[PDB]
Amino acid sequence: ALTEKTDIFESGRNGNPNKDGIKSYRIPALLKTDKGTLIAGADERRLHSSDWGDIGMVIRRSEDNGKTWGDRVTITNLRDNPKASDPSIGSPVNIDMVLVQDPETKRIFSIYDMFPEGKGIFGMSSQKEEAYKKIDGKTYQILYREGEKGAYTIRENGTVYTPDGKATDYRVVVDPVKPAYSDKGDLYKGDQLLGNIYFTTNKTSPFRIAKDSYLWMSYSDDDGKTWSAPQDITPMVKADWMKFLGVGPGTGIVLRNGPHKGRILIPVYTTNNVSHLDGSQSSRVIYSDDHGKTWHAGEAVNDNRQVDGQKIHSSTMNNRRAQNTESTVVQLNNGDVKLFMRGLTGDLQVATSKDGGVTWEKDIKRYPQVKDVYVQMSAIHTMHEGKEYIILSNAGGPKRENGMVHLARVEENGELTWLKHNPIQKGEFAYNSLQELGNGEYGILYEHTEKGQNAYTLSFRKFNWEFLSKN
Amino acid sequence: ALTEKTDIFESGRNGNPNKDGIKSYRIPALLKTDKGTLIAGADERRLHSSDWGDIGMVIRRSEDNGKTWGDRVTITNLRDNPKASDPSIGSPVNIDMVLVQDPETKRIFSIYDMFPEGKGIFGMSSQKEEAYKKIDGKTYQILYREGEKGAYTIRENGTVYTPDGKATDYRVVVDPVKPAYSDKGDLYKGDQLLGNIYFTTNKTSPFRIAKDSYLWMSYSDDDGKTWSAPQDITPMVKADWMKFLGVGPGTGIVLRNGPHKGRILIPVYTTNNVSHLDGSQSSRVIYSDDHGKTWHAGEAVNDNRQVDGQKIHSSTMNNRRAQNTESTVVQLNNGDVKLFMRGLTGDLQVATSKDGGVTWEKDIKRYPQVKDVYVQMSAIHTMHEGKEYIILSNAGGPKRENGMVHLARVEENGELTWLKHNPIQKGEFAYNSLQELGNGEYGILYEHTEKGQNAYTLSFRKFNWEFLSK
Ligand SMILES: CC(=O)N[C@H]1[C@H]([C@H](O)[C@H](O)CO)O[C@@](O)(C(=O)O)C[C@@H]1O
Ligand SMILES: CC(=O)N[C@H]1[C@H]([C@H](O)[C@H](O)CO)O[C@@](O)(C(=O)O)C[C@@H]1O
Ligand SMILES: [Cl-]
Ligand SMILES: [Cl-]
Repeated sequence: ALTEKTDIFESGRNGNPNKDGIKSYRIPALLKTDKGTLIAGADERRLHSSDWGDIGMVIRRSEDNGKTWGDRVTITNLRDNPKASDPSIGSPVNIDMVLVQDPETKRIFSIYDMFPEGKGIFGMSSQKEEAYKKIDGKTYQILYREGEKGAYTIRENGTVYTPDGKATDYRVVVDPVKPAYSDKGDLYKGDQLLGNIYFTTNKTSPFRIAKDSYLWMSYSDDDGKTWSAPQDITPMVKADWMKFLGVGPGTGIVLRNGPHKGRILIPVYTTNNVSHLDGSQSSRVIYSDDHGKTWHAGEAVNDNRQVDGQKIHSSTMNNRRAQNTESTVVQLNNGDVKLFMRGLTGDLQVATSKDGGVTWEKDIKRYPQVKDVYVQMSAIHTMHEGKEYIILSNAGGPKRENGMVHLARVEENGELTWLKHNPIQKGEFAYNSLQELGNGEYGILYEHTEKGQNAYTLSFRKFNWEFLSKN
Repeated sequence: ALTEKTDIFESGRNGNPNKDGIKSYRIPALLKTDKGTLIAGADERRLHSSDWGDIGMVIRRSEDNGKTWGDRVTITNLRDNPKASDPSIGSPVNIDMVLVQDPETKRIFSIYDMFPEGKGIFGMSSQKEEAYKKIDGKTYQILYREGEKGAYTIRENGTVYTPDGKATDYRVVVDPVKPAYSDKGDLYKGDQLLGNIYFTTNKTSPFRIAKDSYLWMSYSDDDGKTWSAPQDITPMVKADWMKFLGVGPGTGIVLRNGPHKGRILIPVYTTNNVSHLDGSQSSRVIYSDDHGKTWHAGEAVNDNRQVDGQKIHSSTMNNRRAQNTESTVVQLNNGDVKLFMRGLTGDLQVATSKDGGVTWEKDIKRYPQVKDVYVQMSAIHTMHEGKEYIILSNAGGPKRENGMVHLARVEENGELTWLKHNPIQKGEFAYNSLQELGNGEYGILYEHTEKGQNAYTLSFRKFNWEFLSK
């Protein structure tokens, strides 16, 4: 009814790197594909456990439902700045992934954050730098040149254009060829490699992108075996007011019923320039109705939300306790969308959308039955049998420790009743990603440490319904 | 060389309404049309001199170079909330205009601010309310209903649609017909008038627009005698981050030379939600390249500007001294665009655009030869002999007093060499608008009070080259 842990991504120990040179793994995502393959995603955090540095977006695959796992496949790994004074912050950053498969096209998506070199979400410029320019319908990423105010642009074939629209002899690698696409952003003057547009210190080229928060996507048309080059989806979904825009890591969904069936939903969250991480973190979804081709932002749960008798908006709020951050998303059988959101109330908060995640109902339902120590969670829809349920897993607390699996009945109303709450990992426990495996079995990939392991080792267990019923 | 003043818009005296029941006139705009006509526009501030209340946008015409003047024509006057507890704040507000004529189509444009009922720029809601929604390629204005979270929309024919897209029995007057378009925004159910979508207190109807800052445009195709209904240009130019977006009052320009010849430029300024009016006021222009049909926002002077060693952006800045607000715009013969901006440095701040006002060069030039007491100004291009010059008019100081006309020579590289500084009005002097008349003589419509007049009475004077040259 509950297996022993199988370590999928093993961290080093006692502050040293592991055999592969990697100190740390974080941020699990678990996906069961149509071929019944399991894909386990993670941040490969080479130098340290923090939310920056040299981080690879990696997966392993299991073709026997979680028993054995293949070699690490690197989706994206941007090259470090070799001239960086501090290598700990000396790399363009990718962090936090969401996995989802399109049930129709079979195409698998990994959506993840990107930052240029520096400290990620803790190292964003205090003043806005414009990141994109629309020139005659077409949107181009801007480049800033050493000692100049104007916006250069990256146009077709990566040709750098001057602020007043003349081709230069500078080229950006927009179609990277190297393993894990480490050549992405490389800046050339004709045939000479000069540097990289994602480097921000001790640069050997004239050009850098805006110091901002970006959102990238890579896909696989062969069950996770190979991956496309990164697609920059930021300009489709990020408004000019948004400071940070990033994924709520884990596994996204495709809507299975209602008038929006087929819609891909990816949890994200933003901050604003009024209060940033202190009081503006706000959950929402981005979505696609054309099988991952184009993406749109839905509204935030916090948009026109009533809080302490006054209305807030995600773009302007400064309310620590009204924040909702990383979230996990589930569609019910009655068409509704539930968003379970990390937050600061000490218990679970849940928003409901009736239009397929575009807008959210007036009230956030809180559930004191499920604690929330302010850490990521995952939740999936399950049938048993045929009564409707939701499985949710997160830290039991008091801190990031004692991993719990929670079971709720979904009432024919759309309401939820919490029934059973079962420990699944004693000791350290943080992020996790649940999946349905079939025949009453469920998989979980999660963050844990023991015997001096660096934060974190990512381990996998299976369980069945009998595990869930314990009281 | 300098005529005595002709009062064009007369304010009340001693805190009382004038003979028309108007306490105050503010915010001159002066427009010399193709026909020779002078159009003097103003805020007609009925109840008090403050930046809110019951205000009409009004003009008077002169066909004899300012000697005689016709009757006031009211461009727009939104009706007051008849149920407001405090009438001094109980009206939807129009405030601050910019006039300009298209030299090709001859169309005259009045661009001005609009707020729903309340205290204008001084009563803006702390949190964002989204004002517009795009649905299937179309942008619709949003309505909010008491007790509901979702966005109603004003669609085709003014029919109100529910958050989820059904027609209701409600409709808005989107094509107003009453004098001064005082019916604009009226909320009907069937043929029963219920209230107004611009009303924000003691409402008799279920619906209101977002409490935000809007930009409206009305146009004349008959030398300013009659005017179109207001056109809401906000969604074309206002980004989601902007809090306030409003005009820099006076008279805008059409570019006469260079790659962008024919571009209509209108000075505006924004605030942001980080620091609002304390640290974010930022000049820029909006513009039209198709004769005022569609409008675009240029970048702010403050966008990627270096201030005390550090880059700022108009959307994120919190810097009182690096603010720039109302401005006046001039195109030089070499094609450069100069923007003279009201600021907090004591002297004249000037920005330069090399691309027809879309982006601005890295330095703001300060000219200590011209004092700025933090008050609006106007400035125009003029050819004499013909050498290229700029005339700028504002207050000399130390307060809003002693009006000046300034002459600068514009050098081939666009640098300004200030030649002459001649006083034009003793005591009270605030906003003003300059025009070229022809000989050349030069007109100035300005704010000034004497003899217990309420702020302000708006008076007109002519002056010629030899007055400037003193
Ligand atoms: C992009 C990014 O930084 N993601 C990280 C977030 C954010 O820092 C917080 O959500 C900010 O509130 O949280 C973690 O630090 C955490 O709680 O373990 C890890 C995660 O990778
Ligand atoms: C829309 C509006 O309120 N306009 C008004 C401005 C602004 O309040 C300030 O520029 C804000 O900083 O200032 C005046 O009061 C002024 O200085 O005489 C008059 C003007 O009509
Ligand atoms: Cl570089
Ligand atoms: Cl009403």
